[PDB]
Amino acid sequence: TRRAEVAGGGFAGLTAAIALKQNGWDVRLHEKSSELRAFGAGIYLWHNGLRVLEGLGALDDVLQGSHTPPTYETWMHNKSVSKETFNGLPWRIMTRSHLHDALVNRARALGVDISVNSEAVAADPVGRLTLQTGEVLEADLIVGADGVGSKVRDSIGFKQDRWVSKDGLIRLIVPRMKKELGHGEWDNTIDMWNFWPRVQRILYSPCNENELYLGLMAPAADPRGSSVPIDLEVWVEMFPFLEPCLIEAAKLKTARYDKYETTKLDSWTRGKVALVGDAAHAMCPALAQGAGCAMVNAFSLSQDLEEGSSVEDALVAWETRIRPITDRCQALSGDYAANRSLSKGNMFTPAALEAARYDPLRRVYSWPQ
Ligand SMILES: Cc1cc2nc3c(=O)[nH]c(=O)nc-3n(C[C@H](O)[C@H](O)[C@H](O)COP(=O)(O)OP(=O)(O)OC[C@H]3O[C@@H](n4cnc5c(N)ncnc54)[C@H](O)[C@@H]3O)c2cc1C
Ligand SMILES: Cc1ncc(C(=O)O)cc1O
Repeated sequence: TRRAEVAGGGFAGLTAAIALKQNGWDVRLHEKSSELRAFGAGIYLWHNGLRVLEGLGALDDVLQGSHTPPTYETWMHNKSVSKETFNGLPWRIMTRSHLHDALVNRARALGVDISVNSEAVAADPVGRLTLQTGEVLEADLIVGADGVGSKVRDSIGFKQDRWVSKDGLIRLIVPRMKKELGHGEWDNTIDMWNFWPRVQRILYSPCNENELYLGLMAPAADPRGSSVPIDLEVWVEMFPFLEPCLIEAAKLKTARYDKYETTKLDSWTRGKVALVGDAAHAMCPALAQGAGCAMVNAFSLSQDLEEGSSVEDALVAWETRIRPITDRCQALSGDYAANRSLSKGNMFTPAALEAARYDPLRRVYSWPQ
């Protein structure tokens, strides 16, 4: 009976744990936090990620209570510039905790051993995981899913391309306030861009009949637009049609202005150690594939470990097989971000939807564009 130690309780670690447990592995997941939770307010999942949920036996709990907008619409200075539906390509919007809970309940129903207040501080390719307390654990597989700043990764030393975004955003969950919004298509995802009179953007994303996921984006150099709690006035001014929701968002005293970083490594494996999720490939959010690829990769890792080969060879086989999809997605998303391509609309092209089109279960590309 094989034993795996997963460091990190995020979407990647939870995905890895569940997939491994389903294949007969004895698995223990380590979460440094005192409780299992997810941050970031809301999240978009596509066909590729939805398929992972199916393979994990956690799709039903996710679909129930999540939302698929009639269309993905883009605005530039309040003028609708595009409405995209991706030719039937499945996608979904939900609060992060809704997705996190589905994964945690499944992990528990499976008998995955989850340890809170357990922080991994080092990993040995020979198959050993060291915790912050000094306690050393041995296993046949060590999974580094501890996000950006991954101690598992840095304890081993990987060649890393790092970049940090100077600009960030404020992500919040507020009431739909649908009736107060009056006439409109308020069930759609609406990416509201603006460069004049100021650079302010709001990604409007309904999660269900009760919750709305908002992303208020302004330059870090904007003292008003980047402030938290939100400077109500500055947002209502350029997004008056959302005052009802903005008024509610202004009451959230814990809102935060988050920046992000991207990560590209020369490799994702070392001996019996495999890096997954942000720890291995954090990317720009343009294509909304950060978690999608993380879940695909974590799930794919379990598949390669079912070939009858050594864990070491399975890991290199895993990277070689699945990595290209993430590299291209990460590269394209970076290009979109730098050129602000999404502001033009109709940018979810076949190339952009490549990762989303991938079906990890059958290991083929579906929903052609
Ligand atoms: C602004 C923004 C918007 C985004 N929108 C989307 C989207 O719409 N759709 C999408 O798919 N992706 C999106 N992403 C990307 C997505 O958030 C990430 O790819 C994903 O959540 C991270 O996966 P993870 O589980 O590896 O990381 P984490 O999310 O942080 O995994 C690590 C977890 O392990 C714990 N941990 C950390 N260190 C240790 C340690 N040393 N020992 C034990 N535990 C530890 C932490 O508590 C943490 O929760 C977005 C990213 C940004 C920045
Ligand atoms: C879902 C999503 N899409 C695009 C961005 C971006 O910052 O360009 C952020 C998102 O959460």
